[PDB]
Amino acid sequence: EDHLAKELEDLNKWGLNIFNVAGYSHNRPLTCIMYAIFQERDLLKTFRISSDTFITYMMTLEDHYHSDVAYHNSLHAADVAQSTHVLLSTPALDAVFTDLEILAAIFAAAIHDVDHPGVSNQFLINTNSELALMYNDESVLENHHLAVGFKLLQEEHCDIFMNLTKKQRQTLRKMVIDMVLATDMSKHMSLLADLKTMVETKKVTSSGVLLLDNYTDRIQVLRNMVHCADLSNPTKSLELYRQWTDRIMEEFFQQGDKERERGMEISPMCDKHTASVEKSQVGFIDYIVHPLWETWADLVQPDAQDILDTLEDNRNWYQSMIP
Ligand SMILES: COc1ccc([C@@H]2CNC(=O)C2)cc1OC1CCCC1
Ligand SMILES: [Mg+2]
Ligand SMILES: [Zn+2]
Repeated sequence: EDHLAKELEDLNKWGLNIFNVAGYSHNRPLTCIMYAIFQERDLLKTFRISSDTFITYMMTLEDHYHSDVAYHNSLHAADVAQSTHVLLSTPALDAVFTDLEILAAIFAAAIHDVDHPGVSNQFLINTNSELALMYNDESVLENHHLAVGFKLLQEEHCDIFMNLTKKQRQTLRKMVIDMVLATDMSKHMSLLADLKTMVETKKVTSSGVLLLDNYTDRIQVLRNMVHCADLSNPTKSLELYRQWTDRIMEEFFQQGDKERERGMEISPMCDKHTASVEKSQVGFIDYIVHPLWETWADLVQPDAQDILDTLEDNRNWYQSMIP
C-alpha cells in the first residue's frame, strides 16, 4: 500500500527494514522484494523473463518456506536477497560482474534456505532423518534447499530462465549450487581463510575498483558475499538485529526442546535453561562475524566502514547487557 512504497525507497540501502515490508505485502516479503529488485536492476527486460512467470515462481517458492519456523521463514530469504542486492552495488565491485552472475547471486539468496525445517544439519544426521540418508551427511540442508529451488523451475508456468542460452542456464545452475553450498556453516573457516588470501593479493584499477581475473575469483567473491549476507543480521541497525536475535534463539530453543524430548544430548546454545542470549551473541560476533566482515571490509575499502562501526557498536550493547 502507501506504507509499502515509502519503505521500498530504502531498497538499495542497508537501513531497509524487512519487517515493515512483510507487514505491507500480505506476508509475502520474499515476492515483494525480489520483484522490486529485478525491476530496479532491469533483469526481466535483460533475460526476457515474463512477469507472470516470475510472480508464479516466487510465490510458489515463498510458500515452500515454512511459516511456523521462527528464523528460517520467507522473511530471512527476503533479507538475504536484499542484503546481496546492496553488496552487489558496492563501489569497489562496479562493472565487475556480468548480468548473469548478478542474477545468479540474488537468485541464490532467494532459494538459499527453502523448505528449511528449523533444525541443524547436525540434528538431522543424529536422528537419521530421511534427508541425512538421502545426502549422506554432507551439507544436508544446503543440498536440499538447492534441489527444491531448481525443481520448481520444472513447470512451464515457473521456468523463469526459459529465455537464456543453454550455456547460460548451465553457467548459472553451476554458480548457484556453488553459492548455496557455501552457506553451510561448517565450511566457514575454509572460506574465511580463502578470503584472507584473496585480499593479500588484491589488485585494483586506478579508480579503486577490484580486478578479478576470470571465473575462479569472481565466484569466490560471490560465495563470500552471500555468506556475509547470510551473517549480516549483526551489521544491521540495533532494532533490526535484536528482532533477528529473538527469532533465531526461538528456533534454536525449539531444537533444544526436541533434543531433550528424545534423550539426546542438548547442544549448549540450544539449551533454554543455561544459555545467555547475550553471551552467545557476543561470542557470535567475536569468533565468526567480525572476523568475516573485517576481511570483507579490507576487500572493498572503505565501502564497509559504516558496517564495521555498526557492528562493533551492536557488540558493545550486548556486552553491556551481561552482568
Ligand atoms: C542473529 O544471530 C544469528 C544469525 C544467524 C545465524 C545463522 C543461522 N544459524 C546459524 O548457525 C548461523 C545464527 C545466529 O545466532 C546464533 C549463533 C549462536 C547464538 C545464535
Ligand atoms: Mg542456510
Ligand atoms: Zn540463511
